[PDB]
Amino acid sequence: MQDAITAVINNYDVQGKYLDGAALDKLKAYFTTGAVRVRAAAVISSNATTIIKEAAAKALIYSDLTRPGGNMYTTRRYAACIRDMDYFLRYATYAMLAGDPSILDERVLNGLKETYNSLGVPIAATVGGIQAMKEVVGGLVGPDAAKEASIYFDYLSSGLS
Amino acid sequence: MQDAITAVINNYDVQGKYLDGAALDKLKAYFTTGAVRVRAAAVISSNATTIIKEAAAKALIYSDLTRPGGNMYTTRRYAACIRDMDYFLRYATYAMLAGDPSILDERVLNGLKETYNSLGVPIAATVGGIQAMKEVVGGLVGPDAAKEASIYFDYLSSGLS
Amino acid sequence: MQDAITAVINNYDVQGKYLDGAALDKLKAYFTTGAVRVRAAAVISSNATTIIKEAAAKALIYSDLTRPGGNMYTTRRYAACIRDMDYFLRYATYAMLAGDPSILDERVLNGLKETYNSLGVPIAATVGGIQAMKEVVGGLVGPDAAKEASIYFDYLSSGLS
Amino acid sequence: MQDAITAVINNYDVQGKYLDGAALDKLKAYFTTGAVRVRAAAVISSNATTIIKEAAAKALIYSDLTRPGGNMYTTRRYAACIRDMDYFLRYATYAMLAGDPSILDERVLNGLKETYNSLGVPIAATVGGIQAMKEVVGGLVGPDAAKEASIYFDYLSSGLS
Amino acid sequence: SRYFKVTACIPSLKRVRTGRELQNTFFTKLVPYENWFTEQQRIQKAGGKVLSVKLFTGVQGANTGVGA
Amino acid sequence: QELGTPINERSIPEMYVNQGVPALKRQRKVFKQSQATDRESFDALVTAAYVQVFDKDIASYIRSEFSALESRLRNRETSVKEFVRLLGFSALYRKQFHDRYPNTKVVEFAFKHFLGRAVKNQAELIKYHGLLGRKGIKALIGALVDGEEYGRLYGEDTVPSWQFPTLPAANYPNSVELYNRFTRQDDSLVVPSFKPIRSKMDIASMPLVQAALKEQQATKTALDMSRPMFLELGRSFKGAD
Amino acid sequence: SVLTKAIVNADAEARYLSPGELDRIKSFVASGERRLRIAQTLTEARERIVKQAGDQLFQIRPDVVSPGGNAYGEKMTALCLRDLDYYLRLVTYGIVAGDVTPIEEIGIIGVKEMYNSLQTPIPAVAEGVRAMKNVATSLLSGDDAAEAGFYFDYLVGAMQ
Amino acid sequence: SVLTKAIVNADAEARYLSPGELDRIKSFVASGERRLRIAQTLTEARERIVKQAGDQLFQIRPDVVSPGGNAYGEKMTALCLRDLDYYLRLVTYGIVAGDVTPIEEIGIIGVKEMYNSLQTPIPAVAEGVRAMKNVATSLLSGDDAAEAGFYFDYLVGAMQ
Amino acid sequence: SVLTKAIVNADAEARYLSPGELDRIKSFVASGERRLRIAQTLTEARERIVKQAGDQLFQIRPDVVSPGGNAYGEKMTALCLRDLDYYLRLVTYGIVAGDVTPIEEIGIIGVKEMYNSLQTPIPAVAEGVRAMKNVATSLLSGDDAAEAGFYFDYLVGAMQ
Amino acid sequence: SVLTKAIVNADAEARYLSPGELDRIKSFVASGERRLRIAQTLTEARERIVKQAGDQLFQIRPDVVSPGGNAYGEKMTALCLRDLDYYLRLVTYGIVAGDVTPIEEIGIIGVKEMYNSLQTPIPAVAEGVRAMKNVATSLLSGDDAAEAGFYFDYLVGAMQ
Ligand SMILES: CCC1=C(C)/C(=C/C2=NC(=C\c3[nH]c(/C=C4\NC(=O)[C@H](C)[C@H]4CC)c(C)c3CCC(=O)O)/C(CCC(=O)O)=C2C)NC1=O
Ligand SMILES: CCC1=C(C)/C(=C/C2=NC(=C\c3[nH]c(/C=C4\NC(=O)[C@H](C)[C@H]4CC)c(C)c3CCC(=O)O)/C(CCC(=O)O)=C2C)NC1=O
Ligand SMILES: CCC1=C(C)/C(=C/C2=NC(=C\c3[nH]c(/C=C4\NC(=O)[C@H](C)[C@H]4CC)c(C)c3CCC(=O)O)/C(CCC(=O)O)=C2C)NC1=O
Ligand SMILES: CCC1=C(C)/C(=C/C2=NC(=C\c3[nH]c(/C=C4\NC(=O)[C@H](C)[C@H]4CC)c(C)c3CCC(=O)O)/C(CCC(=O)O)=C2C)NC1=O
Ligand SMILES: CCC1=C(C)/C(=C/C2=NC(=C\c3[nH]c(/C=C4\NC(=O)[C@H](C)[C@H]4CC)c(C)c3CCC(=O)O)/C(CCC(=O)O)=C2C)NC1=O
Ligand SMILES: CCC1=C(C)/C(=C/C2=NC(=C\c3[nH]c(/C=C4\NC(=O)[C@H](C)[C@H]4CC)c(C)c3CCC(=O)O)/C(CCC(=O)O)=C2C)NC1=O
Ligand SMILES: CCC1=C(C)/C(=C/C2=NC(=C\c3[nH]c(/C=C4\NC(=O)[C@H](C)[C@H]4CC)c(C)c3CCC(=O)O)/C(CCC(=O)O)=C2C)NC1=O
Ligand SMILES: CCC1=C(C)/C(=C/C2=NC(=C\c3[nH]c(/C=C4\NC(=O)[C@H](C)[C@H]4CC)c(C)c3CCC(=O)O)/C(CCC(=O)O)=C2C)NC1=O
Ligand SMILES: CCC1=C(C)/C(=C/C2=NC(=C\c3[nH]c(/C=C4\NC(=O)[C@H](C)[C@H]4CC)c(C)c3CCC(=O)O)/C(CCC(=O)O)=C2C)NC1=O
Ligand SMILES: CCC1=C(C)/C(=C/C2=NC(=C\c3[nH]c(/C=C4\NC(=O)[C@H](C)[C@H]4CC)c(C)c3CCC(=O)O)/C(CCC(=O)O)=C2C)NC1=O
Repeated sequence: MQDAITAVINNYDVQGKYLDGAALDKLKAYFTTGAVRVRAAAVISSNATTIIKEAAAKALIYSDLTRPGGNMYTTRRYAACIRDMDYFLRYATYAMLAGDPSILDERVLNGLKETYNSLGVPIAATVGGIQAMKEVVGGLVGPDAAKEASIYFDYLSSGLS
Repeated sequence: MQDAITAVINNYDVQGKYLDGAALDKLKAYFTTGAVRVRAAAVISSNATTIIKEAAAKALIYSDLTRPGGNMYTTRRYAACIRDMDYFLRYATYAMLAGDPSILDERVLNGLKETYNSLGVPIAATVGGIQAMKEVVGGLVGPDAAKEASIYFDYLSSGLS
Repeated sequence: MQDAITAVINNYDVQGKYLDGAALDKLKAYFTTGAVRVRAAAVISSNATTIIKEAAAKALIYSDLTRPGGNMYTTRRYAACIRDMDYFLRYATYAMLAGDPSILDERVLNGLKETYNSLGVPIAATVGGIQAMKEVVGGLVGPDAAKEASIYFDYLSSGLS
Repeated sequence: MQDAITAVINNYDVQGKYLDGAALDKLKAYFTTGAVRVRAAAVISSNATTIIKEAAAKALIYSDLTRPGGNMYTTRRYAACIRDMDYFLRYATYAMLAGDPSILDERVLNGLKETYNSLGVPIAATVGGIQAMKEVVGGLVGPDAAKEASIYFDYLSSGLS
Repeated sequence: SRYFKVTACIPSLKRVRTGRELQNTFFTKLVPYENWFTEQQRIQKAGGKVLSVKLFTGVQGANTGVGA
Repeated sequence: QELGTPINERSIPEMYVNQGVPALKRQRKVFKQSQATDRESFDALVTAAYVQVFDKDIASYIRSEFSALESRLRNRETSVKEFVRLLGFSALYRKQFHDRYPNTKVVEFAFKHFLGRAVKNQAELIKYHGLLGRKGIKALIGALVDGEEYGRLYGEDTVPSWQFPTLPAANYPNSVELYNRFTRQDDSLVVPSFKPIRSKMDIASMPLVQAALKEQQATKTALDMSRPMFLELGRSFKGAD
Repeated sequence: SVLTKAIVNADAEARYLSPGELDRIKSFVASGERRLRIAQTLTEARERIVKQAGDQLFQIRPDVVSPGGNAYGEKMTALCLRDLDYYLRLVTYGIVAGDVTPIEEIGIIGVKEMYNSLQTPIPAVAEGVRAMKNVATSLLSGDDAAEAGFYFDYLVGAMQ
Repeated sequence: SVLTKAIVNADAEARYLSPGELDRIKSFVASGERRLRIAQTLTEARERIVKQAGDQLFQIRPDVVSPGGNAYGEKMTALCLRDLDYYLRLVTYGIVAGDVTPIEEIGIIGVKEMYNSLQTPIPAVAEGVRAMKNVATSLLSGDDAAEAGFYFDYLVGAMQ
Repeated sequence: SVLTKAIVNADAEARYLSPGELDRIKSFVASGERRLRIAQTLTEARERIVKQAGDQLFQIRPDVVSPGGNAYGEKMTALCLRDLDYYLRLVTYGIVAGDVTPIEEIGIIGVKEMYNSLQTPIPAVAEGVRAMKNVATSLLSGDDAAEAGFYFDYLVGAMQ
Repeated sequence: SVLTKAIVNADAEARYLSPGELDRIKSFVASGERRLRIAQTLTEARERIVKQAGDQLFQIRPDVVSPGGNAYGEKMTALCLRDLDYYLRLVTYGIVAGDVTPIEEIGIIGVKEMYNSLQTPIPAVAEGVRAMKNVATSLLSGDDAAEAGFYFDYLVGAMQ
């Protein structure tokens, strides 16, 4: 994986360049937002379970999805689905700390679209589950962090569609 | 394409068999339901536009799908979507007359899943549009024809998922 | 896999239906033939080797198949072929006990047609090997069980062609 | 294994005692030496190969040990011996970081005396190889860390004799 | 070519377990010379005592034939 | 009543029966040595360890070559892990799953016979495939079986098994592809290598960083400081223009 | 079923069924009509069993139908009894299958995670499931009531 | 500790500690005196924390100290608070270790099986554990109260 | 970085980062400004560090610039200093990130095999790096010189 | 505000602001953005905060929502949460003002007389406010949670 900082280092390493003014400006733009990323992660982590619960309640359950014939019918599949939800939330929190989406590609999106096609897992319904968790997250983390958390949920959801 | 009758003829032709008792029984099972298929097609055809309107109203519009960022946003895409809906309805009516789903594969499903993935067209939302038209159709055509119309809508929808 | 008792349950579960009268009638139709299935399996199992021997003798060996240039030439390939034969016999015996062909799809037919195309294994010749074992089986198991054993051999053989 | 922080906890747990003043004083006595342990480990790790080379040169090679009839004769056994040396160095570095010798018992000394008796490996010669690496280590790590590194080499060597 | 015969006792420290499991915790067995060693580590890195080790197959002196 | 009935009829009940992992994940059995005491049972264990390593088709032909190995297992001289390892070092293994394939499919086949899955990431292919290039098959096998992963998952007795893994990304579908190919059905490498990903969002275009860079500009150019005003009053903001 | 569980053992050892395995299929299938009757009786009284289970449950623990209760209100209650209807259905399936395979995949594996999310109080649910045993069992002969009772106590067991 | 958890990774890969691993040991040990102060304060008020936790618990759920309650009576109560004293002790251990290794082996692995046997109601116990957080946290500075709070919420988490 | 290392360990365990796994990162952020500054300082004097490193090297090991030496000649020496310029660059990268990470992938994993092929004496490359430490360290304050020195000694360590 | 309070004391003693008064205006205004963030977060979660205070309240006092209780019934409960929504709003006002002037004139002076007339139990309104503190405080960083907490405890104090 890479973060903001290693994204820059590797982009310069392939050119064998010492870090110059443009590079140093990028890294500053990361460091200057760093404390806010940490606070936001502590809110998400400590509200993890409630975010999933409120996101499922707005976007998944009370529906045909949970009623025989639906993909989250059976305790078995309901558990798998909210398990997935926890992955998304947790990794988006990593991406936002790192300030780089590369981890969402390497460890979450790669092959996932076809995995879901192969099992029958409804893609559009999963995206709504992602964009509902974003909605909840953006309330909990506040002005400071709302836009920055949000983008990696949006990265996740256009990665499936 | 093939219908009930040519399905049987081609299955025997590859064995070079004259039609035997088992074959003749199958063909009877088609002919004996034939008049009912015709009446059902005349109801669907003549209510085509109302079925689409009621199916869209229950399963597509008044939603994020029709509001900026949604795939059926723009008059341009709204028109394409209900155009599609008309295809489904019309072809399902062909399949049900023929008593064979082969036309739904040859002229509708082949490549369509990936076509929709490539344009971004939401699959799950399209299935609901299919299963809503089925619901309306099953009311309009009555006891005689309800089960027989229904199956080719179900063929269409498990063809996408 | 599924069996007649299990299939009735999963077919109703997806509709969320209690078992009702129609379901209960199906299950009876299985239980009422159960003792006969068991006796038939004990005949097949205990005559396994003789059935393969008589089936090969009527439908495979004494031929170009066993001669140089033939697919069951070499002790290696002759062994592989009658090994296969044992699979078919054994699984058909499972399908007939279960009163459901689903195991023949899941664990025998899936990909087998193309596997045989890729190795050069003659399909038509293999079908004759299946329909010869059926012929022998139907003699050994008697009136009680003949039709019921036979169908899963016929399932196997139309699965390849 | 256990370390100074962990040992204090398990030593009190078996008595069911809260950590009290005496316990808290012990833990302080560890924390207050902690930074120095880390620096010392980084010197040992990064000079690993040179320490073995200088220790072997002072205490093992240029001798009957490396000549025919000697236990470190053959490239096989010479390799096994300096492989061992690396274990000792590496584990002593663990013990010194942990501030507890328990790992040297659990993962190094247990059964080793008899293992060496069974293979014929000369014990006294191995101790000199340990006490030569200590000598080198004590120069490289400096006043700060010399005594603390030294004791776990001495633990190792009285564990064999 | 050489083989060590070793006794190991490894307890379960996460989870308890529920069905017979007695050969999975205290066992003895011949192990090859090439591993016996990196399996000596896996056993001690999973918190297990190693009780006894015996040579079994080879000769203590060595030099030739060992390598096979 | 009706809040437990479907809403859209499941009208070809069957298409809805089969969605999910599939049935094979849970309709298969695990053989362990420790509850495979007694002769009847022990033969099953053994026969199922030839179906895990070797894979089914070619395990049908085994007759009695490994019979000295079986005696030792039967007599408790070696554990199930030793038996498994030793059957990977045998010439039959080597002939069947190594001699006819390129060295990167040898690693993949071995992953699925001794571990259950497919290669997880690329830092692995590299590790294990560069130990086969360096030392041949017996080191590749010896490594898989003595890993932490094998030990956690399988322990001393437990014949290895197919696990349908859930995590890392793509491990599940990669593995399920491997699992459902009969011997010689398809011999392509499934996981040839993991393509390296790229990056589509420059990191200074993100919101938090992007706005902390605008602020960075303002301060240096525009303004003065903590040194005496006389020094700050004769400063040029630009430097070369 | 007994078949699914057992054949699986056959295929996994690459062999035909044992005399033992064949015997149990025979004894099992002989006990078919009775098991079908047990399911019929209970299917026939499902609405009564659920409703009377629901009263027995809320006496033994009402708080769930109170201001801060998971099942507080008319439609939060319409769901709790619906879940009780679900589990009775699965119990009829189990009885006709002669084991839990179906009961398990449909309604216990994942049930902890589902209910923890909903913060339905699961342990109250076990008591609710237990009440259904009491009602259903009063509509069956002694012998059939015991045979049914094993499957009720299994579900009670799995929610644990 | 952090050491135990991390070194284990070193030995398992047959290697010396990484720069990363060395850095975290350094940052960890720098945070030592503070962690020791947090444990001292709580050790110093243990009897108050337990007692006030015990009142907070029985209001939020009294039934346990009633005729058919697991903790009914003077010596059935002397044991429930003693268990609360046990867990506060383990929480002080965890805080000074910087992880749960010790807390876990001593008092969560096996805890379901222990309490199920005793039929102590475990879920009431989680609430009791939660009460101690409230008391202990009111005797610590904001920063130290949070650091302590993570370990309380862990135990609450593990009884689940 | 410190970030990458922390996260990778987190994700492997599939649980959010700990509340203390948010202490090393905080230290690194404060450190990073200083770390960025040290790298810039090193970058400014690169040509002087390399050249003076190269003199210090050839005095201490004249054999590499001799008839049968890997660096014998004007253009076998030019490539040798270029390699010294490469490693100083990687050292600035390592310092700034706060974790060695990228340098390993760029210039130590595979370095034995590369130089063995070219027949370059590895331990005299390690000497060239010590020589650079000596020069670079004389252009930095005591505190910054130590912080830099760890990364020089790492490279020296990895070529071993 | 802090401004209003400082000035009123200034004008009443016929004088310019003190160094002290000037200092607090300066410290206050420096916390402006932070205080605005604290109000935003809580405004953003208002509906959730009232639904968790309301659950916490009805567990602790099921009687208020009982035959002879002031909040007994669906619309006597609806008004009760609306009052909880009122007080959360006033708490956001107080936090951005840095004192209670606004909170006080709007919702505590006269509150005894209002609720005595309606026969609302005042101390259980104080409990509803503690319940909101608990929820709101779990959506804020340690430092911001304390700053918010002072204003919650004030309202709890004034209903007394
Ligand atoms: C067949 C396998 C299966 C089961 C069992 C199942 C249960 C299930 N119970 C639900 C809700 C619920 N279930 C209950 C049940 C209870 N409340 C209590 O306090 C009692 C302990 C218990 C009644 C005995 C309640 C109160 C809700 C509503 C919770 C909410 O909406 O937050 C929901 C979400 C609503 C929905 O979309 O249907 C599901 C999916 N789903 C399944 O696929
Ligand atoms: C930006 C391009 C764009 C447009 C214009 C657009 C229009 C639009 N108008 C709608 C409904 C409607 N639009 C109207 C409009 C009118 N009724 C009248 O009699 C008048 C002639 C007219 C007002 C001047 C009405 C009454 C409905 C409700 C119809 C229904 O619900 O059946 C709907 C369905 C409701 C929804 O889901 O939003 C859409 C999508 N969508 C788009 O993406
Ligand atoms: C090159 C590798 C290879 C071999 C060896 C081979 C042997 C072979 N021997 C056969 C039959 C036979 N083989 C024998 C041989 C014997 N009878 C005896 O009693 C003696 C012991 C023995 C002569 C020494 C007999 C009698 C049959 C006829 C058996 C029958 O038709 O049932 C058949 C079946 C007839 C056919 O289709 O050709 C094969 C394939 N096939 C091969 O691909
Ligand atoms: C458990 C279900 C299952 C089945 C059924 C199965 C079939 C199967 N048959 C195979 C080959 C084969 N199959 C045959 C079969 C025949 N040769 C003939 O000429 C006849 C027409 C026919 C026998 C009647 C032969 C000769 C081969 C060897 C092809 C080769 O030389 O590679 C192979 C390739 C691997 C191997 O050689 O073992 C598979 C997997 N595998 C399975 O896992
Ligand atoms: C039979 C298997 C076997 C071999 C080969 C072996 C070699 C061996 N060579 C040694 C030293 C040495 N070997 C050499 C050899 C050379 N110097 C060069 O530059 C040339 C490339 C090369 C001569 C062709 C030198 C110079 C030393 C002394 C190194 C020292 O003392 O640091 C030593 C350490 C001195 C001793 O204790 O004997 C051993 C053990 N030992 C064995 O058991
Ligand atoms: C992780 C902790 C650990 C340790 C320490 C360890 C030691 C150890 N040393 C061994 C052999 C040996 N050890 C030596 C050591 C020496 N030869 C000498 O002459 C010197 C006195 C001495 C080096 C200073 C030699 C020569 C052998 C090979 C004996 C043989 O030929 O079989 C063996 C037998 C297996 C093997 O050959 O690798 C073990 C297990 N194993 C472990 O798992
Ligand atoms: C299927 C037949 C079978 C049996 C009976 C069996 C017993 C058995 N008990 C064990 C440990 C143990 N057994 C006990 C038992 C007790 N502690 C006490 O104080 C009491 C006196 C007693 C209970 C009445 C304890 C406490 C341990 C854990 C020892 C440790 O911490 O390592 C272990 C070590 C592995 C493990 O921890 O699970 C085994 C194998 N294993 C088997 O396979
Ligand atoms: C670490 C990164 C990672 C991810 C994200 C991941 C996803 C993932 N989801 C899976 C299944 C699944 N995923 C879902 C998800 C859902 N069901 C719905 O209806 C909703 C639309 C949705 C939840 C919002 C379900 C129901 C299954 C089970 C399918 C089955 O029954 O086989 C599986 C198959 C293996 C398993 O069942 O665990 C994987 C690997 N695996 C990974 O390693
Ligand atoms: C490769 C070298 C090697 C040898 C030699 C070997 C011998 C050996 N003989 C065994 C058993 C046995 N060995 C015999 C032998 C005999 N019975 C008699 O009455 C006669 C006196 C004698 C034959 C002349 C018998 C009957 C058993 C079975 C004991 C039992 O029932 O467990 C076993 C126990 C495991 C098993 O049953 O296979 C081993 C390991 N194992 C080896 O790995
Ligand atoms: C036994 C038969 C066999 C071959 C031949 C083989 C090749 C092979 N080359 C690989 C990578 C590679 N191959 C190269 C080769 C080159 N780079 C260049 O620029 C040059 C043009 C070229 C050398 C002349 C490189 C640089 C990589 C690494 C790609 C990466 O970073 O992932 C890999 C990926 C796994 C790994 O990294 O080891 C394989 C499997 N594998 C095999 O099993």
